[PDB]
Amino acid sequence: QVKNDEQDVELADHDARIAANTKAINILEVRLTTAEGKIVVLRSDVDYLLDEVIDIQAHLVTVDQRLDGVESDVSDIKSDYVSKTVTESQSLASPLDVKTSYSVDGIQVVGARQTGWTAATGTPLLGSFNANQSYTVGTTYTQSEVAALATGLEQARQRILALETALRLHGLID
Amino acid sequence: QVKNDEQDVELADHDARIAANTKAINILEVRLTTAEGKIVVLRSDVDYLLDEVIDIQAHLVTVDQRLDGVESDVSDIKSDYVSKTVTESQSLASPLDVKTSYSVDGIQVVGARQTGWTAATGTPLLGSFNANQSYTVGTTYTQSEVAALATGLEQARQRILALETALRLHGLID
Amino acid sequence: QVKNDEQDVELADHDARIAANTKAINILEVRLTTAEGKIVVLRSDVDYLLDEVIDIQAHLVTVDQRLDGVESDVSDIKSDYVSKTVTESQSLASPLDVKTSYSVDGIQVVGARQTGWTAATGTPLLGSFNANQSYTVGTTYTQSEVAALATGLEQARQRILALETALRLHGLID
Ligand SMILES: [Ca+2]
Ligand SMILES: [Cl-]
Repeated sequence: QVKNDEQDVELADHDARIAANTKAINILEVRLTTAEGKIVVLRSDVDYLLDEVIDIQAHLVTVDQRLDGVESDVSDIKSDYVSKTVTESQSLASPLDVKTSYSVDGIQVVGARQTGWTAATGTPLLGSFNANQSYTVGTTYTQSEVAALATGLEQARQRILALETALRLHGLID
Repeated sequence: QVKNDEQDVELADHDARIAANTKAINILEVRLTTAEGKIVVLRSDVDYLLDEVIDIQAHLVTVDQRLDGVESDVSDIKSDYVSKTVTESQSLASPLDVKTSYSVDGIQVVGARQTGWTAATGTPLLGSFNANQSYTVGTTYTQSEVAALATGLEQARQRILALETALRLHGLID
Repeated sequence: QVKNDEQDVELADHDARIAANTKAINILEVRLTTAEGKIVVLRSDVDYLLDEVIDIQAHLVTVDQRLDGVESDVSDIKSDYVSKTVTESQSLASPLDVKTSYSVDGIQVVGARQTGWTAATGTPLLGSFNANQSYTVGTTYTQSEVAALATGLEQARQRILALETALRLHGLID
């Protein structure tokens, strides 16, 4: 009989210990369930971040491409453009047209083509021209002396023609 | 009899099993504690990352605006600037002033305005001018022939005046 | 003997409950192992992301610097460049060379230097020049009248020289 109370005592002990284990298991289960939930949310956030960074890194590739493009175009303009402050002569590969005038050193040297001219006719003299030729004129009429005047006048008129033709070919006059 | 031999054996069995469960439960507690702690640190890191990515994406929005701005400015300059390498004629909506000279095909055509001129007086001859007019000069004096020289000289001088007037009006001479 | 069956009942209950806890522990172990595994993968992902944002933020500093660079260069070009659409006069600090021609208001005023000229010689007349000077020519030969004609011709020729010299110094003719 009292061998049996000793069995009753241990059964009660086991019962308390089993109940304690059950309670401990339940506490662990809930903690784990809570932890599992947080892992899912962490996974959701991290998957979001991974997708974001992929998008960010792709965007940065585009940004680098756009920067390279604009740096290249700026570089091209820098080497190709006519500057207002550069002192060394600048050359265009094209003709040039402007409004109303061309100036040198703040002073107009060339304006619009001047019209109203009738073009002179004849053969232009581009050859030797002696402007200091003195023409002898005697007390008496000498055909050769007046003929020298005639020759000299014709030379002058053909030189005028040469000058006029030069301006017309340039476009300074009509 | 064999009554209690069998119950004590099972009680000993239960005791060992309860203790085994207890030791296994405790091991789970340690592992779970470590895992819970790692979850806290991960959440801290992910929260940090979430803020970084928000900041980065805001920065990238600004970058795109700035890229838009500079690309637009470059585009406007591109269409508005005078190029040194384009072969087709370029036109300014303004007059132009340069230092010391204008050249065509690498050769100076126009320089600074030349001073020191006294303006000629008279009526410029813009009409017909025959540079090949020949002036007959005979063996003997003929009024009409010498008068033809006078007329031709007056014409020539008035044509010179017309040219000089053109140059002064352009600004090539003062 | 009335009492021992009651122990049989409780022992059976304990056996079932202990077995339930043992299995429950095993189930928790599996869940915990799964969670621990996911935590490791999460850590690898987060560690990757932590390094990524460091690289991205360094990149963004570089981007802002590059944006600063082009914005600065665009700004410099904008103030320095010759514009095709501005209406008010533009000035170059340099000489200018162009291809084939200069035009004003859509019409060519200056072309290439014209060659083939031999320089006229003499003393250029830059002084007073009266183009309306009339030369009297009488019925009979008069030296003073023809001498005045000679004087007028020399003046005309020397004025031509002055004009030609002006054109040559500009570079409009060789
Ligand atoms: Ca018993
Ligand atoms: Cl148990």
